[PDB]
Amino acid sequence: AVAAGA
Repeated sequence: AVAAGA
């Protein structure tokens, strides 16, 4: 699980 953002 890799999550990038805001």
